[PDB]
Amino acid sequence: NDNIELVDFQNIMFYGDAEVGDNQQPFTFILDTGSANLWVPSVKCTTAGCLTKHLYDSSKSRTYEKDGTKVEMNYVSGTVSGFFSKDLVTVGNLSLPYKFIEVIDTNGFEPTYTASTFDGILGLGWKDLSIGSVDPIVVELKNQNKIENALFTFYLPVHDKHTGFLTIGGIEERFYEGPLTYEKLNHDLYWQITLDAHVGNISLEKANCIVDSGTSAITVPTDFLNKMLQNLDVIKVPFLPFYVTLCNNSKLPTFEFTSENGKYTLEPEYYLQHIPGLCMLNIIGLDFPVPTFILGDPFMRKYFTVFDYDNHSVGIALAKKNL
Amino acid sequence: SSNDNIELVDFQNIMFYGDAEVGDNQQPFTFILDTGSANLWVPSVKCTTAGCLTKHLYDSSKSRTYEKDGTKVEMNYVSGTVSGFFSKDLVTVGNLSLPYKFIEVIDTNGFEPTYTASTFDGILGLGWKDLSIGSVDPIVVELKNQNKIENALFTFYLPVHDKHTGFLTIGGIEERFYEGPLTYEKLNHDLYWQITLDAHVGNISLEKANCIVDSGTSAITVPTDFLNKMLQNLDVIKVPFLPFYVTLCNNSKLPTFEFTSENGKYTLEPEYYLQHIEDVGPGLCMLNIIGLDFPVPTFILGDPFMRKYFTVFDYDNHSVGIALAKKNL
Amino acid sequence: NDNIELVDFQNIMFYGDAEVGDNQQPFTFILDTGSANLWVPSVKCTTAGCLTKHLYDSSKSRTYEKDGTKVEMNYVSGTVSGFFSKDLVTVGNLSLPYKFIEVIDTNGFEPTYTASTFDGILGLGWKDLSIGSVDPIVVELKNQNKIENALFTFYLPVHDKHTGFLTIGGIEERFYEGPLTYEKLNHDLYWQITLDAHVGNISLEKANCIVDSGTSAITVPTDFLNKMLQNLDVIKVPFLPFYVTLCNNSKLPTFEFTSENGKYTLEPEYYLQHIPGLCMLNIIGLDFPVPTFILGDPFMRKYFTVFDYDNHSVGIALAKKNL
Amino acid sequence: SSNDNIELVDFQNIMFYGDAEVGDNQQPFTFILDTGSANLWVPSVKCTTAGCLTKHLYDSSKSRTYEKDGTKVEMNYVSGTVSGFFSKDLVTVGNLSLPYKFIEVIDTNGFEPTYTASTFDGILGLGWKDLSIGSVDPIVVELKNQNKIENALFTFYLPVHDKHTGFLTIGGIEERFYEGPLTYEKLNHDLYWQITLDAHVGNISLEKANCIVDSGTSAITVPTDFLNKMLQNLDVIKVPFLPFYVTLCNNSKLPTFEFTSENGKYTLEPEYYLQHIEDVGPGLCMLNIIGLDFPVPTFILGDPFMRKYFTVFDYDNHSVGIALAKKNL
Ligand SMILES: CCCN(CCC)C(=O)c1cc(C(=O)N[C@@H](Cc2ccccc2)[C@H](O)CNC(C)(C)c2cccc(OC)c2)cc(N2CCCCS2(=O)=O)c1
Ligand SMILES: CCCN(CCC)C(=O)c1cc(C(=O)N[C@@H](Cc2ccccc2)[C@H](O)CNC(C)(C)c2cccc(OC)c2)cc(N2CCCCS2(=O)=O)c1
Ligand SMILES: CCCN(CCC)C(=O)c1cc(C(=O)N[C@@H](Cc2ccccc2)[C@H](O)CNC(C)(C)c2cccc(OC)c2)cc(N2CCCCS2(=O)=O)c1
Ligand SMILES: CCCN(CCC)C(=O)c1cc(C(=O)N[C@@H](Cc2ccccc2)[C@H](O)CNC(C)(C)c2cccc(OC)c2)cc(N2CCCCS2(=O)=O)c1
Repeated sequence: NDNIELVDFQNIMFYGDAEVGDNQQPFTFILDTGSANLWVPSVKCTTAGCLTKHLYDSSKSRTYEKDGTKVEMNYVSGTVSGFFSKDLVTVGNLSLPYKFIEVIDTNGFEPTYTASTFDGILGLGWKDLSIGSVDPIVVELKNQNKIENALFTFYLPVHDKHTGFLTIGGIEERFYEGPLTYEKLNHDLYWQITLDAHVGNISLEKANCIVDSGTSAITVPTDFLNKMLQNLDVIKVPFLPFYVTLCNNSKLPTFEFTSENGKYTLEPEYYLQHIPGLCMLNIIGLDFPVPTFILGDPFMRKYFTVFDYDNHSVGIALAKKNL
Repeated sequence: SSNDNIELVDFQNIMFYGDAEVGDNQQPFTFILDTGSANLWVPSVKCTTAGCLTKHLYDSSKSRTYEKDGTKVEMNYVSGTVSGFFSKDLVTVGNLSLPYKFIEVIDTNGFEPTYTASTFDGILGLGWKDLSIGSVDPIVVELKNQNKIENALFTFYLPVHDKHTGFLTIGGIEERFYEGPLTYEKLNHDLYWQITLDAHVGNISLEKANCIVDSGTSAITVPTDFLNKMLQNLDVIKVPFLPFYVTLCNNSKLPTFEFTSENGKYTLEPEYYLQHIEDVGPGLCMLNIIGLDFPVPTFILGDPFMRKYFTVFDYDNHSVGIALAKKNL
Repeated sequence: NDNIELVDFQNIMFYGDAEVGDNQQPFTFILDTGSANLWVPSVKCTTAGCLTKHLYDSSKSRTYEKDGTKVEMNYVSGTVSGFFSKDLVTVGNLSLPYKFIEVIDTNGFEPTYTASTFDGILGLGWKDLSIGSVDPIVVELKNQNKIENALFTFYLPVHDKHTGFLTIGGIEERFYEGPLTYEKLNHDLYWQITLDAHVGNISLEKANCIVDSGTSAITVPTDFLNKMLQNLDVIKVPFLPFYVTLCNNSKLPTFEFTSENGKYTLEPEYYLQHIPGLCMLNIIGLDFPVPTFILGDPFMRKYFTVFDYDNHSVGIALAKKNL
Repeated sequence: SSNDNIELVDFQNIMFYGDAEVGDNQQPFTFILDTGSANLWVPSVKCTTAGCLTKHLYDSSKSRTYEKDGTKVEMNYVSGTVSGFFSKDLVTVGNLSLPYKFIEVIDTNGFEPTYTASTFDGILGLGWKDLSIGSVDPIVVELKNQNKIENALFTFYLPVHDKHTGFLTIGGIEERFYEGPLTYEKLNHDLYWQITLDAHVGNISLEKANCIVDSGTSAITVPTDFLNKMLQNLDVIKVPFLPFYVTLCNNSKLPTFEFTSENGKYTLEPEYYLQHIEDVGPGLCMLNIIGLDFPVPTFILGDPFMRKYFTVFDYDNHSVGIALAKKNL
């Protein structure tokens, strides 16, 4: 299959490379199941941040198709803006002409953008999540008969153990062990499924759970989070929504998430980030109209995940500890 | 059959507020009345922040109908975040009252300087249930479910600075507040008060746009490409680094928005979307229009539209009615 | 003597009232020995922040003298700008015509300004510290023969025990006990004196020590601070220059400051701010070209202080625990 | 008697840099050479930040002349903060070298986005000892104390975009770099390179102003009242909310600064203080002038002044010499 290497950056985040243009101009991406647009910064971007990145030049590519529709993308960390373009996009060994955003202004995305090592973002969500009604890249590959199955998988890197892969088009056995259970999407928007959630006696039945590679935390309803952390020797840190603890804290809880078909757990080792024997919890309280858990990178580090557009499902199995 | 009229007070021809009460001792608060959200909150007497010191505060200990809940909750708005916990008590809007679940806010430090600088105490959402944190049935729906009104509908007649005052009306439609036809547009989703309209600014067209009627926003938002095209050669200027557009207040070349359905036509002339900014420049105006892109191309028809048009929000028929607001009450 | 009451605000800060104009328009001030200008917001200020404050109107005062020179004041927390004016300023029972800054713009001082309960700042430093070469108010009172001694004293409030006072013109016995030792200023700029500083075996000889009522911390050279906190069970909090600990931490150190004439100590109880049994340290690391300690509110809470312009000195004694 | 000339490279006719080395293996770095500060720092190989990944880094383990110190220190600049610790090693500036104390920087996250977006690795201060953190004797003073040069002085001949390159010179004055008289102004304090001059812009006068010559600032700063008066009726506009002033690049009504002492006269015409901002507007310029008030009324004579005037910084005679820079080297 088409494997894109996922490269750990100092155990903080992971990135993958892909190319744009028939001259294959190289970019580093966040590979984000929580979004659904592809963007790269343009040679026509002149902001401070752009001068530090790899840039796209439409003039150097023969397969460029103009669109020019203005567009702005909004993220938690800020906004980028520019215009739609179309060109050849190569992800590992596969390429296809594809619509994307050429970014001209990054000043509303700072300091994040200058302070990070990615050039752009490559969304892997569903069509209805995208600005511009862009068919997802994996769907388009399948439509243009370049892969048989419109699915992709994540096997995340683990610092100083092993690298990761985004695989497009088939499921490799080498990445997981135990049973692979598929959970049906509750909406074709995010990769969002319905699970019962428990920590000890704290529970939330039929929680909406979003599998988001673009987020390095588990997000939890604020009342659930408040209940789960009391009497634990975790310290809320003032002026910020973060929590610290002793790395060796034996009181720390395990999330359990269950469907009729599978049971998934996330122990403290997957959500603790070492920072003097002290660790931050990669868990954040967030309320939405549908009580939701965002199962970000800490969950995906434990569990290999399969994202299947043909079956409208997320497949979850234990990731193999080594490759 | 008995309309409940809540008077609306203008603020700097920009925003409007209305008052309602919480508790069986009718503790008074000034609210943003917001069709763009679906929670009610008030600041608590347990809120110690500097901002809360300037506000009317809710004291549950003074109300015999208070029912503790205590579920923690944090509300996220564009202007910031407030957090607290759920409570239940009598909520009074004009002459109608009911036991209702709301958020008692204890921290407002993530909502400054907005909150201290504003004259409201809280927000009262008037959207649909699926927009609410905590799955709270909207007040007007709950009033109808409790048999306190016949029709689950409300209307907005917005105040106009120096001209007339405004009303929120629950339970029926006052003919005195509109002229010309009243046309109803079916909701495309029961979430925002969101309808489907074709949008045109002369030359530039966007068919089947999603249009959200949002009383809690003082602007019109438009897709960024549509905005860029509409301003092309207009004697308007983008202030550098900022999302804002300025022009002489006397500019005679500004466009009219036109929105159409199969049943109706609605226009918004420059006079409804210009904001005087004399502080910045003699004869200068800000275009109160912001570009914003969503997965479905969307216009947010905020206060500027609602100051022109009387609006009817009908939960039983899942629709929005639109009619020219009476220029003199 | 002229006593201005110092009113505790939720054990976070203290403020005092004074008036401007012959109609005595009332303001709440930060009373700041670390600065040397008086400003108030003007009725001509139209920014968001000003609408929430008490404002000055020159038109309503018969003793107003125009100046109109533009000026901007810069603080750590941001900037305010406006223009010089002259009018009657009343501090307790004394008034005098005095030059001050009318503030027209507060947008560079936000969110601090809107989020606080003061209207303006009343500086109590030396002439060379002031923008505009303004003679300090206490010096001017003495020059215009309204007090005999150009000195003032601080006795700070203690939450839920007792209120505070700024006294102008004489030293009240009721405020202190033990010996009052005067330390000569090393420069007529800040109220800055030379002390040897020790924590355990960590020392800095002839440190510059600035007595600053406008600051709620002790600031310490960064290397001294790093040495003093190691092996203490204090947790540096990520992304911010703050430290937390258990309120009952018995390992916490005591600052000692010595001159040839006096010895001053500051125990953990004076620098711990309660915030779940957890306390923040009111201590911040800061390096200057002259190795400096800023003895802010935590020091002034323990020690009554006398600021004497005639003798160029700071007098320090134990503050009485109750009034 | 042997001048040490370090070549200076221009950046966007805005800033300039020069290279020097640290370690007895001459590890190379690009520096801001800053008469407005008095510390040398370089980023360490132990710096793991994203910004440091783009820079030349200092590896003490590769230098035989490295001497550990390890005193922690944090430097505060207007653009932010860097922190690390003191170290001592061979520092090489052109052909002169000496063992010298400097800061090895381990964290630059409080100095972003400035630092990653810039092409420098570190800063090399050229002010007086009392301006330094840690009481470090300035490099040029230390060179003279070690008998490596005869005169503790240095000069700046700034590069000019598309015209000529620049030099920092240590130890003597090159006649080729200036024309017209060279006039020396006595320092008013041994801290910045600060001199006393009368300032005039036609009508507007400020006597005995403190003038700081500051190579590390790309602007001229002026007292805010003086700035407000000088711009009065000029066809210049303040961009709203911002501290910035714009004008047509062709404006023929812009003023000349004049500074005078009893011995000399120095002027700065519009062409030295305008910055083209074509990105914002065709034919548009930014006035590279900022208002700033200090306890003594002060002008900071940054790069724009130094691009016009050759400057001599003399530690032995406590003075600054000023002469028109040669327009063609
Ligand atoms: C060590 C790396 C840290 N980065 C922070 C970078 C600013 C993150 O892990 C991160 C990335 C994102 C993010 O927007 N991710 C989107 C992808 C992305 C990544 C970097 C820059 C821009 C955008 C992703 O598309 C968001 N997915 C959805 C929409 C599901 C999401 C996630 C979390 C909260 C949401 O609503 C507020 C929405 C969000 C977070 N947050 C959750 C935990 C702390 C609060 S937060 O900032 O809202 C964190
Ligand atoms: C009310 C009068 C003054 N305020 C300024 C507030 C700082 C506004 O006009 C205002 C209120 C809101 C708001 O969130 N409104 C929500 C209600 C509200 C009002 C005041 C304070 C907090 C909250 C309202 O519920 C938002 N409705 C939805 C969710 C439909 C909305 C509107 C606009 C943009 C959205 O998403 C990007 C979402 C948003 C704006 N903006 C429009 C103009 C610039 C972009 S913006 O910041 O997003 C403006
Ligand atoms: C709970 C109240 C917290 N407030 C923060 C309000 C922003 C303070 O205690 C405070 C007030 C000031 C301040 O500027 N004080 C000046 C007076 C003032 C007070 C409020 C608003 C504006 C101005 C005072 O004039 C500063 N004195 C000097 C110049 C000696 C000073 C003190 C500390 C650090 C300095 O250099 C960076 C300089 C400075 C601090 N800081 C020291 C500890 C944390 C870092 S800091 O922000 O630089 C803290
Ligand atoms: C070098 C080319 C680009 N940089 C932009 C940096 C973000 C500048 O032109 C620059 C560098 C500095 C700076 O701190 N310069 C110090 C050296 C430096 C240079 C780059 C990065 C960090 C540090 C220099 O040592 C400052 N000298 C003194 C202390 C005399 C100074 C200058 C100006 C204002 C001061 O106090 C308010 C103090 C200051 C400025 N400003 C002038 C224009 C707007 C106001 S400002 O922000 O204060 C500009």
